Amino acid sequence: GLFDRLGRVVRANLNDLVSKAEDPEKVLEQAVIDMQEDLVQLRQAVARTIAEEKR
Amino acid sequence: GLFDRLGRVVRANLNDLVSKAEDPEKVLEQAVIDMQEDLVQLRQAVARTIAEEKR
Amino acid sequence: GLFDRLGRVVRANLNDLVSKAEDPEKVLEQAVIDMQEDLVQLRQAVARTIAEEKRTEQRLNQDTQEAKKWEDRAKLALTNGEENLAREALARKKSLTDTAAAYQTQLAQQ
Amino acid sequence: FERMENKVLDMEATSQAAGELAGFGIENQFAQLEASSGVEDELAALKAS
Amino acid sequence: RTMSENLRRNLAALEAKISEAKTKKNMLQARAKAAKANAELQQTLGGLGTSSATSA
Amino acid sequence: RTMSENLRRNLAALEAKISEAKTKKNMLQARAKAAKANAELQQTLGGLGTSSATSA
Repeated sequence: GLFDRLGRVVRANLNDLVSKAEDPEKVLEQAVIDMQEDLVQLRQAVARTIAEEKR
Repeated sequence: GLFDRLGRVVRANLNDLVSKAEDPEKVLEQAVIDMQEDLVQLRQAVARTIAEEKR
Repeated sequence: GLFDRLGRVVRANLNDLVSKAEDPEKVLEQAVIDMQEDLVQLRQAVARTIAEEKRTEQRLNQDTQEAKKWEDRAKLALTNGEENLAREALARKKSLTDTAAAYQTQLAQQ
Repeated sequence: FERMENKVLDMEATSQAAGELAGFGIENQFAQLEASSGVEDELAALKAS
Repeated sequence: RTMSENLRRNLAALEAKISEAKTKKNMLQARAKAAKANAELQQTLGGLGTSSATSA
Repeated sequence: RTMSENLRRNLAALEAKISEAKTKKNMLQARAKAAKANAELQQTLGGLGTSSATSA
């Protein structure tokens, strides 16, 4: 029923209130710090790859 | 009886109230995010298909 | 008694009130959405119908190449001078060829 | 049992046709053709420079 | 050799009737499911009556 | 030598049917999983109907 498609637009009202907060960087930081923990293992994986290459 | 066909038109009154809200994008987002979760498996399925092709 | 035929016309009074509402589309939508759920199964049924048609079609393809295999083992027998084995292969293929014709009629109706 | 699973092979064969009951067929993919032939035409016209 | 060949008639009959019954199983099952869909096509010609029930 | 060579026909048949059944296992399994994805492609042509259900 139409009420479900209305559910997307009333959650978009909430999305307007949180967009109006305008402090975007905070999630940019979240994204890049999560990848840093992966990146240390990722470089390790590259290193393991090189290590088989070296051995 | 006619009351059942009236039931469609009184639910259409509700459909007018929710249409008058005019924030359509919210369901557009719902549609495309649902397909993204499928799409990662869908590309995986293509990959599996290629993988049999490769093996 | 007349009161029962009056019952139709007093329900027609109600039918006038609901007709005066004039928002017909709502039931048009009801009709077409109900048929969509059936239609996905209906196309599936067509597909099942085609699927028997296909399973039979590949079978008939497999049969008609197998009929050649028996003729090929018979050509080997004929060129060798082994007519006994050629006639064994001749029995095999005829049996297959008539079953192939049966599947061709099964597909024709399908 | 394996033969029943072949009937699941016939079900997927049905399912690839099934888009046609939903009004999808070659007429859709025909656009990507007319397009991709146009892509080769413009890439040829580019490399002709 | 004489009675043995009649056993070959008998065995040839067993395989013939059994194999034909197997192709009947396919044809009848397929035809049955197909017929349920064809019956739903007749019912879909009747679907025009189900819409008529509120088209008034 | 005569019957022994018929055992070689028999053994040649065993390995042929078994090895072919192994390549059927690969082809059928692959085709089955592939078909689940192709069925999801038909369903994705149906995904256009799922968006239509609120596009109205």
